[PDB]
Amino acid sequence: LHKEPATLIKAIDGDTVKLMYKGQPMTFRLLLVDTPEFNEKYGPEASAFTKKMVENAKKIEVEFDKGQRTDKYGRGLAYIYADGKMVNEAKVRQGLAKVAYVYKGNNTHEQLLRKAEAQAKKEKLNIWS
Ligand SMILES: Cc1cn([C@H]2C[C@H](OP(=O)(O)O)[C@@H](COP(=O)(O)O)O2)c(=O)[nH]c1=O
Ligand SMILES: [Ca+2]
Repeated sequence: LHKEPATLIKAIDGDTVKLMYKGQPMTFRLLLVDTPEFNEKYGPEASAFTKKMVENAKKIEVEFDKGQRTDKYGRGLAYIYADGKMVNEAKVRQGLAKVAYVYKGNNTHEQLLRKAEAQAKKEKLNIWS
C-alpha cells in the first residue's frame, strides 16, 4: 500500500475523521475498526483518544487498501496515520476499539490489528476490563 498526504479538517468521533485529501474535504471511516458509541461504556474515552491522536499530529497520512475506497455513505475507507503511527492500530492496541468490518479486499492490516487486540486483551485493557 502507499501513504498520501492530507490535513485534518475535523476529528469527528471514534471511527470518523474529516480531512482535506487532494485539496477536497472528505470524511473517512477508519478501516477494520468499531469504536463504542459515545453513549456506551468507554465511548467518551475512546473518542478523546482518537481525536487527540489526529489533532496532536504534525502530519496526517491517508492509506487506501486494495479494494473499495468509499463506502455506501460516500465515506472514504482508509488506514489513517498520525506522525507515522497508524490510528486504526493504536485504537485497538489500547483497548478502545475492536477489530471489525473485515471485508474481502480491504484486509491488508487485519492480522496486525488482530495482534494488537490480542495484546490489549492479554491486559484486560480498557474495554477488556
Ligand atoms: C468500516 C466499514 C463500514 N462499512 C459500512 C457497514 C455498516 O453499514 P450499516 O450503516 O448498514 O450498518 C456501516 C457502519 O459504519 P459505522 O460503524 O461508522 O456506523 O458502514 C462498510 O461498508 N465498509 C467498511 O469498511
Ligand atoms: Ca462505529
